[PDB]
Amino acid sequence: KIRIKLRGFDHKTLDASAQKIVEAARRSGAQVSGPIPLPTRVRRFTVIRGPFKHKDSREHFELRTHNRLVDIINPNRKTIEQLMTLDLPTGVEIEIKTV
Amino acid sequence: SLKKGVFVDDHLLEKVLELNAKGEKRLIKTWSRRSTIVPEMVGHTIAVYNGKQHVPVYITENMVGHKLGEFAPTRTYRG
Amino acid sequence: ARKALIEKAKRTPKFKVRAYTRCVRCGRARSVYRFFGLCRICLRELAHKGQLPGVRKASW
Amino acid sequence: ARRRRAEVRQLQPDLVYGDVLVTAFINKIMRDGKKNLAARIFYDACKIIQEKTGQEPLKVFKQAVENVKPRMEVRSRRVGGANYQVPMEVSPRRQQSLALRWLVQAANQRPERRAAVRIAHELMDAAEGKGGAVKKKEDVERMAEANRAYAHYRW
Amino acid sequence: ARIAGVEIPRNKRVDVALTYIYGIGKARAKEALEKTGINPATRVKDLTEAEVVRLREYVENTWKLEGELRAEVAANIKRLMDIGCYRGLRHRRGLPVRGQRTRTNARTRKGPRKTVAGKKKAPRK
Amino acid sequence: EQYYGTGRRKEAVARVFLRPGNGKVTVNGQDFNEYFQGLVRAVAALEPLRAVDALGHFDAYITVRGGGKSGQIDAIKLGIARALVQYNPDYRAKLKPLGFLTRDARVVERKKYGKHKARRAPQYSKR
RNA sequence: CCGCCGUUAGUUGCCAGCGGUUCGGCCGGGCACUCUAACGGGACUGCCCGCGAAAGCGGGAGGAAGGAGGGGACGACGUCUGGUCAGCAUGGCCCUUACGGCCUGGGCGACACACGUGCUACAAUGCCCACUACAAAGCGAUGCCACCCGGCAACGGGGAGCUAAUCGCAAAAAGGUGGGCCCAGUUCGGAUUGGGGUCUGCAACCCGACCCCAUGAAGCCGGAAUCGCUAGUAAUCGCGGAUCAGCCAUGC
Repeated sequence: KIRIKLRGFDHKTLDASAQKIVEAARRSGAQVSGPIPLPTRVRRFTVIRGPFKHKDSREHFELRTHNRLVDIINPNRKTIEQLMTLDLPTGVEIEIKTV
Repeated sequence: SLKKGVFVDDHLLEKVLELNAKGEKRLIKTWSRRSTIVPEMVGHTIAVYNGKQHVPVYITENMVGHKLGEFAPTRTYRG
Repeated sequence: ARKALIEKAKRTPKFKVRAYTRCVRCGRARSVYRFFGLCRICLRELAHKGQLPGVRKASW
Repeated sequence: ARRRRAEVRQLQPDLVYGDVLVTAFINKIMRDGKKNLAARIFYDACKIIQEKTGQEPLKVFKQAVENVKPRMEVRSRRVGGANYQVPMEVSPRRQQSLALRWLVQAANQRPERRAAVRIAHELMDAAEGKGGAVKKKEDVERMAEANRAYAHYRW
Repeated sequence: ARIAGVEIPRNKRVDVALTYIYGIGKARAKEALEKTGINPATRVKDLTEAEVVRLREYVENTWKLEGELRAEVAANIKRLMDIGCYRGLRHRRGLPVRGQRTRTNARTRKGPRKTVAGKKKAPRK
Repeated sequence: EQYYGTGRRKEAVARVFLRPGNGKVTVNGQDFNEYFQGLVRAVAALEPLRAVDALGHFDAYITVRGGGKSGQIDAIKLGIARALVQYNPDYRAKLKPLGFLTRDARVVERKKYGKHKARRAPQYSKR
């Protein structure tokens, strides 16, 4: 009965954490519907390199935003406990809802 | 061209309401060459601004009620 | 005159139609991506010099 | 071009009669993308043309093609200043290619109403030798043997 | 078989041939040809004077055309050039009214571009 | 019994179901001759059927999607060719130099930032 | 980035196989398939026929893929002492009871003209109507803005959802089905000109975009020249987005 939304940047860091969710949740909770991926939404933008005003010299940059999604069945004590005490994003962010 | 209710200028309002109540001078200067034309002034020499100086013009009849600054030339040299 | 233009639309002046953005680390409103309030060249200096999470030199 | 002799390249094997001539023609008529609009025009054509006569479309078509097949052309040549017109025997690839495209030119001229009739009329007249593009072809042949002098001075 | 201002189109779809005409486009056309009868398809070589007459009875007995529409505009313009509003000013000086771009363009209301002398091109290279 | 087949071409993916039967096709909701009444590449997409003359052996229900109708159609072709291979690899062997299992390299490729349509620059002045 | 295969996971989706079924996955049910994606694999002229002192060239098998796979990002030692102090920083030089602060008003929108670069046509491979298919890509709870009431609509009233694979922006278009035009400035075309308005915004005079009644200009394919480009490329086709209150955005 639990829904959780995950918005992270760096793929490698996020995925290992997104793994750490479902993995350790398969322990402290029962079955964890594995991270059904949501398309890497991207804030697209464009700019130039030289200040001496030309109509040339341009590069494209992407705000690459990774989405990950988690579903859980009927929860437990341990789940709440240990999976509310720790998290090490040092970056990435996590936002959850119990619909 | 404003759906309902037209747009004008209330400084000229306060001046004109006590200007009509008498019909005093011929000096209805305006450093506000914006407001649409409003016939409720019996048409006196709007000594309006010209971007550069206070250039006048009389308001009479046919001008049903159309904007101001288009009568203050402001543009120099003709062609 | 440059000091005024920045203090002008800083302390809220009248109608909404007079709210130009600003690269706060250079000082300009032109082509300032109003998501951050960073001009072209300066968004580029900050992004280039690495001080930005998830900012990627696109390879697509 | 320079280092390269370029290459050939396949023609869309006609999805009605399975020949390369057909699609080359089709692609000539094919404008601004829509290959099937113009192709439909030429197949409608072929049906009309094969109503008018007592023989199959590829027959009349090929006979017209032969009524073209421009065997000789005329290019440009340097002579330290002056211009030469080099009359050279083509590689049949360009023969048939601009045979189809000049066919298409003759069709460009044709004042007919709908396109189908233009193309049709063209294939008939050509197949007999009374065709615009065919006439043109023999005229450019006249160009080839008018500078018969230049046939001994090539680039 | 006439209407007003010696105007007769002759053999064509009616309303179209009518839209050919000054002071009235497709809208007014359909309007009349849908308030006072007549089907659009019918070509005119098969007509009858009745509906012709009463069509012309919706034409002039209602609005205005030709001789007026030009005269009205003319009066309005005489007003735009009575006090000399910027509009009428530019009516005189030979330019459009929008006040947009005339720096290089504006040859839809004042003849061909008679080149001054180019004013001599500098080293633009 | 379940001859499934895949077929991808030009921003479209064809989920081609081939079942045994009549060699008649009803695509995505409309008949083969009715859905595809416009481009003759329709029957061309049935080339594998005509390749082994199996336009009568094996029924079909199709779920091709994406791109434009044409790309969809060609993708379906790839699909039909791929359905028989899975259930009869004697058929892929006789269909390789025919060009049935070799794919593309196309899209309306990424736009250039110096030219209109990649190959289309601003015209050049000089002066 | 995209093309194939696989492991890895299904409130995207799916009768693929069953059921409810208002015969719309609409709902139980599943997640095989689609996609979405973390990570890998996979192809090197490895091999075969041949030629060559070799480099390697021609054919062939194989295979999702060939013998740089279709594209990127990357731009050397140094030049042109090109250029940007008005994007910035910054040295030097100059203004200071102002070259500064404040502001109202006008001005970069002006015009007898040269040119570039963009748009929209001069029709019958084409325009108008209904009819109905098949894209991706994105922005959106200081916002995106639907569904009903209105109206010709722009656009407004009630306002519904959407922190968003689940709601929305949003409707693709060429096409093609049925008809109508008939080679004529031609129902080709839409500049210009008048009057009716709605939105946005304090407010659209010099200075807006759009729905509408009226004209329907110039143009029936273009001198001397010059221009792009080898394939999903010319061409054609539509859109999102970004700066941005709205808005001249055909630009990019």
